[PDB]
Amino acid sequence: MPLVYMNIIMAFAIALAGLLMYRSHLMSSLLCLEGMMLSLFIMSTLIILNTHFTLANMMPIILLVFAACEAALGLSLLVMVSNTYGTDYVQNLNLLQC
Amino acid sequence: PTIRLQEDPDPEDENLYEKNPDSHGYDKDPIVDLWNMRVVFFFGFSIVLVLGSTFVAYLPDYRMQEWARREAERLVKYREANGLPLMESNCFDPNKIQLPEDED
Amino acid sequence: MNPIIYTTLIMTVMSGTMLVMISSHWLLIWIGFEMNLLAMIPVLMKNFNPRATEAATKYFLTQATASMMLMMAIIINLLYSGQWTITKMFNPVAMTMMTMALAMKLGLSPFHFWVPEVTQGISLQAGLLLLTWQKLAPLSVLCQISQSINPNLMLTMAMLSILIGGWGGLNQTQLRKIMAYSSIAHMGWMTAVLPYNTTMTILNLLIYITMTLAMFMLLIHSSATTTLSLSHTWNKMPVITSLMMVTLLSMGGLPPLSGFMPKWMIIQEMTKNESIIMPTLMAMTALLNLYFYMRLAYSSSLTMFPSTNNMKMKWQFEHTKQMKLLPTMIVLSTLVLPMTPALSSLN
Amino acid sequence: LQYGPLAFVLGERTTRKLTETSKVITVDGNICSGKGRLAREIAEKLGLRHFPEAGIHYADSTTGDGKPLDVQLSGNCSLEKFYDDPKSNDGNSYRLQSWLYASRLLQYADALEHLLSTGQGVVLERSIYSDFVFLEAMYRQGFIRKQCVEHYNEVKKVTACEYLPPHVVVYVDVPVPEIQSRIQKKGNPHEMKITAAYLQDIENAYKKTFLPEMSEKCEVLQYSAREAEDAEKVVEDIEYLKCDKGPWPDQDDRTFHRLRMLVQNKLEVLNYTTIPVYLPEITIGAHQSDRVFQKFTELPGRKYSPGYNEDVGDKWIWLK
Amino acid sequence: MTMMSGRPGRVPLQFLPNEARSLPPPKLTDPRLVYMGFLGYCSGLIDNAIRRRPVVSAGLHRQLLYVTSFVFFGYYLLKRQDYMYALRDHDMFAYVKSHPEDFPEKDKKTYGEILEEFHPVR
Amino acid sequence: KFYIREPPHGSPDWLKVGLTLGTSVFLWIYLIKQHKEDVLEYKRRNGLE
Amino acid sequence: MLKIIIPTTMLLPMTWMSKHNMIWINATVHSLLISLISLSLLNQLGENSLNFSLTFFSDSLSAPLLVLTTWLLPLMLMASQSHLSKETTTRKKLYITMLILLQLFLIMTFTATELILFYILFEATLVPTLIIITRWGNQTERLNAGLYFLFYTLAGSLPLLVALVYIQNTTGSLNFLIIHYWSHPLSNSWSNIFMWLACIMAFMVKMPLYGLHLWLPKAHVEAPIAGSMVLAAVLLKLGGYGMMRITTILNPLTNYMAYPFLMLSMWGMIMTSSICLRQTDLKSLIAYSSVSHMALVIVAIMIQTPWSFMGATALMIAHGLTSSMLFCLANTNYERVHSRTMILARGLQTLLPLMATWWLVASLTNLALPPSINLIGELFIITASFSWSNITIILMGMNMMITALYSLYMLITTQRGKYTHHINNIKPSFTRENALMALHILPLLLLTLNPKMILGPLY
Ligand SMILES: CCCCCCCCCCCCCCCCCC(=O)OC[C@H](COP(=O)([O-])OCC(O)COP(=O)([O-])OC[C@@H](COC(=O)CCCCCCCCCCCCCCCCC)OC(=O)CCCCCCCCCCCCCCCCC)OC(=O)CCCCCCCCCCCCCCCCC
Ligand SMILES: CCCCCCCCCCCCCCCCC[C@@H](O)O[C@H](CO[C@H](O)CCCCCCCCCCCCCCC)COP(=O)(O)OCC[N+](C)(C)C
Ligand SMILES: CCCCCCCCCCCCCCCCC[C@@H](O)O[C@H](CO[C@H](O)CCCCCCCCCCCCCCC)COP(=O)(O)OCC[N+](C)(C)C
Ligand SMILES: CCCCCCCCCCCCCCCCC[C@@H](O)O[C@H](CO[C@H](O)CCCCCCCCCCCCCCC)COP(=O)(O)OCC[N+](C)(C)C
Ligand SMILES: CCCCCCCC/C=C\CCCCCCCC(=O)O[C@H](COC(=O)CCCCCCC/C=C/CCCCCCCC)COP(=O)(O)OCCN
Ligand SMILES: Nc1ncnc2c1ncn2[C@@H]1O[C@H](COP(=O)(O)OP(=O)(O)O)[C@@H](O)[C@H]1O
Repeated sequence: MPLVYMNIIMAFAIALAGLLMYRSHLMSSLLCLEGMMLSLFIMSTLIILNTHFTLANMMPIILLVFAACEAALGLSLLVMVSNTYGTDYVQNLNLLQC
Repeated sequence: PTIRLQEDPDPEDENLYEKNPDSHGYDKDPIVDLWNMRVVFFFGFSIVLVLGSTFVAYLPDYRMQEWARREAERLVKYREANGLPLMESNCFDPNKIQLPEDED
Repeated sequence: MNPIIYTTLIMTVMSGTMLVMISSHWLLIWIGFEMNLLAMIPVLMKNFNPRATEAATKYFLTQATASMMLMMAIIINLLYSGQWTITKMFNPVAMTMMTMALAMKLGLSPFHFWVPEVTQGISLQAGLLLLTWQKLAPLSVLCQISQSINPNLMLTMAMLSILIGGWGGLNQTQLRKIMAYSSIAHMGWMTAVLPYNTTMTILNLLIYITMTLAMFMLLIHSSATTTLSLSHTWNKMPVITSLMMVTLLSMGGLPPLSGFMPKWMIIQEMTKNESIIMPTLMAMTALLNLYFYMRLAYSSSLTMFPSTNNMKMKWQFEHTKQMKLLPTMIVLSTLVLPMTPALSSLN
Repeated sequence: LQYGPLAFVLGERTTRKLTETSKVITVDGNICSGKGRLAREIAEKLGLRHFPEAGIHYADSTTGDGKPLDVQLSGNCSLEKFYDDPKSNDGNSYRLQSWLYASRLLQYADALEHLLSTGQGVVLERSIYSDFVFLEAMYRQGFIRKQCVEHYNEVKKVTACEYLPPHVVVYVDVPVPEIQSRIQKKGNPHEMKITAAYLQDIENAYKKTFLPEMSEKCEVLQYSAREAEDAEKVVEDIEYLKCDKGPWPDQDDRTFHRLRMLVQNKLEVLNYTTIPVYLPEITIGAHQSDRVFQKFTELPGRKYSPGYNEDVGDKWIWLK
Repeated sequence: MTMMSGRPGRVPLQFLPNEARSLPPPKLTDPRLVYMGFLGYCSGLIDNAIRRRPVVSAGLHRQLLYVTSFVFFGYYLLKRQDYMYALRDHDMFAYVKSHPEDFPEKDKKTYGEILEEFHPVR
Repeated sequence: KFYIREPPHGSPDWLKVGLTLGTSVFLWIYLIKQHKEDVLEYKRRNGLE
Repeated sequence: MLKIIIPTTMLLPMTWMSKHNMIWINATVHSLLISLISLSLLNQLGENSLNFSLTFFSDSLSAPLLVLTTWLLPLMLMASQSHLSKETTTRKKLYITMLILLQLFLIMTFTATELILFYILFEATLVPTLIIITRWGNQTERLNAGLYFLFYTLAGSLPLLVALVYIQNTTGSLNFLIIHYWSHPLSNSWSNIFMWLACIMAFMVKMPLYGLHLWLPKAHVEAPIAGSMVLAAVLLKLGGYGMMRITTILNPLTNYMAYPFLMLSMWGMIMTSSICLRQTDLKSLIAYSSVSHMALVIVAIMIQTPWSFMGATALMIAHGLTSSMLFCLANTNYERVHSRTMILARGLQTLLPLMATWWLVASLTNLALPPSINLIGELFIITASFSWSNITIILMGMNMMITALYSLYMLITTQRGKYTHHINNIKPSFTRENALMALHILPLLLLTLNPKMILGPLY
């Protein structure tokens, strides 16, 4: 594997790590979700272009579409949470325990 | 109210002899109680206890004890006349046994 | 929410699950998971009540993270072999990533934390759907890729799920958290036998689904979500508590009830593969589930708790809407052991 | 076809039934006022269904046969003995209050169901919204404990929040001495033991709290004793109200569908009246619960569902 | 692992292949069918119990439908199960036939020639 | 009797009763016919009769 | 064998279709007739068992157990109908249903040909027993007792299942005839040691073996009368029957794996017998005498000789009858004074003369007075133990001395001395109680004339 593939995979790992390690703002985590989607898009596009798989050229576009549905979903939830607390802090989501 | 709830008082037990001086202790209803007594006594003491014991006493000898005694008498008679040993040390014949090759 | 909108969201959830179940292309399986989650989020929020918003947000974050790892595993597998068909997963790093993503989706330990919270935060109908229908797609994927699954990782997560579900259920007074921990333990039982026999996995899933449906419908019939609220039901509908007690005993796995069939069928299978310690530990650990089922049975049916005066008014009214499949579900969850050999029809 | 999601999907809506005559009207006032006759006359003039004040045996009248049941199997409380001994150590006071609130909740659900299913307006005497004035007077006179008030507030908080308050609140204002004299004139030996402080507390709750927060969501029509008998004036006063303050115009077909799905199925209406809060006045031990429930089941029409009781003349049971 | 999921010539969603017609159908008095009917009867009784109707005699048409549906489903379930076990037996016998060196026929000694250890009980 | 006339009462819903009984008898007739066909086909394939 | 099973199953619809005041009569009559039918299984062969079908078979070991099981149901119904008077009709029918289901499970358990079916029925017997204890017991401890009953048993039997499906994977079958004919020795290895433990500990907990006998003084004490009767008379013998059945596969491994259990049994005999000397609860004393008696059955099964097996069968049957009678005798006094303290009601021989005779006969059979079958079984086990090692006579002799001491003590405390002055509600004995005692004691004495009927397959 060339250095570009490892750079893309490292980008995905950094974003996943960013998602997993929460700070305070919910939106900061939605941004890491978007970054994971972007890294997947670039990785799959590079693999598809390199092997000249013509039909697969439509799959990153599809991959983009469901990226928006996931973002629009998340932002929707971020609205409701904010409407309850006046803040998007994940500390407030502690009504339910394990 | 220093009570924690509304509850019935614990009721005192009923003596069956108060209303049925010959009560048999089976039921509050005298007729049902008397028939419970009669049916228990008849089907326990007259049927299972007596007829069942009689049935078990006269069971046929499927254990073959008299048969074994007769066979033993036959072989003791036969062996004694012959002069052969009354009982044999080995149940299974040696000729049909194939021991391993050698003792070492 | 409008009834037509609710109906179409339910159909979209089911359509996503079926899309996962009929696809041969990995991208379509991923799309089915995405479509399932998209329609699943509003069903959890049907009653607003901010605890539902919290449960929906936690569920969305967990499932989106799992979806991302799933997509990454798909792409790694494609990189190491130009293959999109769902098969034995030519790359082992991709296989580990895929197993972890599916374990997060199912809620196996240690990815199990979200199940009790989301289940407690949503309604009982939403909990029924979440704990029955949502398991079909990930388990159907795991059955397909089972041959390439690493036994050490899958069995580690299975044992952890059984232990953690059993331990967590002991501390619960809320009925929905009890159901969640029961679900975690049964998921562990399902996934322990998966590398050896997928027919046993399917059989356990079906029996667990009928038992969970019966239990959730009995909890909907008597609108109880706590132990003390359920302890009032003997004084209003004794038959419901009696059927609940028998269903709880079956869920415990006691013979001759239906619950026993899967465990009996899994242990035997694991003994044909020279696995002895694992089934013994799993069977001994399931006694924790049995204990906290027995405690609920003590609370609701085997003793009578004090009631309230206003309950008298409830004596004058009947349950209006009837669940037609509840009697069949109860009978199927209890009296089905004599037809165990019919499991051969699942392969 | 019982109303439900399927009937809503195919057509039926409730906004089309409303004809500006819906007007949920409640006619409040202190004890022994003229509010009953005013309510009946208002319901007669406006063509509205009247609801006599919900009492201890209200639920009996809507189920089985309308005949009241024994006090042991229904209510388990006595208004007469509340007047005889308000501070009795058997918990009769708060038990009566909590049972009466449950009966008022059931009556409000019945009235809402009638209005939402037929479009015809309903007149009520009191409601769950004014029930508390009897609770406060009980607590201020030292008849109930603070725990009883907290339990009442808990039950009210999770129940009264699921309904639309009335359009029109009619209050009949009669001073304490006049109702005292009316009580002395009526002849009921138990009712004469109402102290003046009790009635004064009821009026204080009505005027200080009930009417002020009733008047911020809809207009309140207060009347005196003499002008309350003049029913046509009150009816035409209601005829010229400008209802733009309450949430009733802010209701859609989906909210009405949710409300109608709630107002049928009385078991869901009464769900939170029996929450597992163990106060001595209302908690009943397991033995008494079992005995009284078995006694209830032995009643002539109560062992089975309404159409399945062979001993009240039901027939063709084996084919239902 | 799936033992027969991908058996050659298998129709994806058939539930009852044509070759299964070569097997004797289960008798209508099959004890398993009678147990399915008993399950249907119990479902009907519980239906009467939950709805607060006279348990034994409330709805005979409904109880009959419960029994009939359970028996009707059980008949085809039994057919599929019997066919699947017949397939397992067919494949196992064919594989033993086609791999003789893996299942060698062993000439068996008699107990007169085998030497078993004796462990006295004392 | 009852206060509310309790619409499902002594005259049962004859359409539903008829549908239930018809479904039961239709299932039974179909099952007997199916079993007869299965026996005939099994004997035909196995050279028994 | 279905000629016993199916009539037992018909007791359920018969009970549920009976009149409110006829359930006890119908159940008693028809359970007695089922006992009469069960008596036909005593006709046993000398060489092999009665192999009814592929599923059910009867041997000279299971036939007396079946007869005792069927005979116990009428006695339980007679003993239960007094304290369940104020109960509602449906709950009375539910109690009788629990008893009928228990009998059905036990009957199939004692005759199953295959060990997995035996295991499933032997575990199914837990559900009705637990429901009986925790729903109709009188005190608050009955809940805890239930848990102790449930988890002691299961923690023992869950490994057994794992062993059984293991064995079928290596030998090919779990049919008992095939298991016996195709038997092979157990090698001396750690895997075989743990397989031996998994096959044995489940039965040891049921006996129970001294050390894991804690559940029994709780469960028997807190249970209602029919619960304790069935727990002592039949449910304890499931462990003995299962151990006797499963020992064939165990040899020659049993010779050294039996030592810890033989030591535990031969010392816990003394321990529990001495515990009976200082016991303020009469029902608890009766419960502990059962552990002391079953230690002897454990010893007899572990030493693996024909005399020991005969003795163990005889002792299991005799103990079932005697312990059931003693529990009933204590319940007669409990239903008068509503306390299980032994010294609360004294001098009862003065007030209840014939029940005192019943007490005396039960105590005499408990201390194994010759020629009762209690003594026959005890003496056979003692002779076999003497053959196993002469020093055993010291422990065995000591147990006999102690057993007579706490038996007659139990007799002297409750029957002799002077009656307590305050109690004044001691009514004369009912015919129901007297007949319940007679139907316990007469079969016991009658079994002396034909002891070969209870001596098992080794006779
Ligand atoms: C191995 C073999 C075995 C396999 C086993 C498989 C698994 C077995 C089962 C697994 C577990 C199942 C769990 C089900 C959970 C469901 C949750 C739920 O509904 O709530 C519980 C519910 C609670 O009720 P409640 O709370 O009292 O009611 C209050 C209301 O909820 C209050 O709500 P409301 O006021 O809004 O009321 C609205 C109400 C009233 O309803 C109406 O008014 C109807 C209105 C009509 C509107 C029409 C809109 C049309 C426009 C939308 C179009 C959408 C298109 C989507 C597709 C897009 C494709 C790209 O509607 C509903 O209540 C729900 C409607 C359900 C609709 C179902 C849609 C099915 C979609 C199918 C998808 C697959 C299609 C193919 C895809 C192919 C791939 C692409 O009661 C139950 O459901 C009890 C449990 C029922 C379970 C059934 C038992 C299992 C199945 C047994 C039958 C046989 C099964 C096997 C079949 C074999 C093949 C033939
Ligand atoms: C109240 C006053 C008391 C005193 C007055 C009473 C008067 C005297 C009456 C007492 C009689 C004394 C007995 C003397 C012995 C004679 C009886 C003996 O001859 O019968 C035995 C027979 O006894 C029976 O074998 C034993 C009966 C079996 C008991 C079964 C009980 C019924 C079932 C109840 C269920 C209980 C569960 C049991 C679980 C296993 C002999 O057996 P056997 O040597 O062959 O017979 C040889 C001839 N045969 C073979 C042709 C028959
Ligand atoms: C608690 C008991 C379970 C209850 C289950 C629900 C009961 C209702 C039955 C559901 C109806 C649908 C099944 C039959 C309709 C057509 C079936 C056909 O279209 O599908 C076939 C499949 O047939 C089904 O698998 C058989 C369904 C039978 C289910 C019953 C078995 C239960 C196990 C035994 C427990 C005792 C139950 C007795 C009931 C009282 C296609 O086979 P195939 O596509 O190649 O396999 C797909 C999965 N693979 C490839 C991974 C293997
Ligand atoms: C209170 C009631 C509880 C129930 C009681 C159950 C009793 C279970 C006891 C099991 C009996 C014996 C088990 C194994 C046999 C020998 C064990 C050991 O002590 O002996 C030596 C074993 O050697 C060593 O000592 C290894 C064992 C040491 C480690 C085990 C720890 C035992 C400590 C006691 C723990 C308490 C047991 C109960 C737990 C709750 C024998 O010497 P060796 O020739 O080398 O080994 C031969 C055995 N082979 C043939 C299989 C190879
Ligand atoms: C009320 C308390 C009762 C307690 C009962 C619990 C003790 C039960 C005895 C042990 C149960 C597990 C045994 C497993 C079943 C045996 C089957 C078998 O033979 O498998 C062995 C394997 O045996 C084991 O693995 C068992 C090891 C132990 C695993 C679980 C540990 C449980 C605790 C052990 C000590 C406790 C036992 C005595 C305690 C008495 C009760 C206090 C060999 O198979 P293979 O692997 O194929 O070997 C040949 C080819 N290689
Ligand atoms: N919510 C309540 N709490 C306590 N007592 C009540 C309540 N409602 C009515 N009552 C009592 O019921 C009796 C009749 O009620 P009232 O409205 O004062 O006269 P009427 O309705 O007959 O014109 C009175 O004794 C009144 O105190």
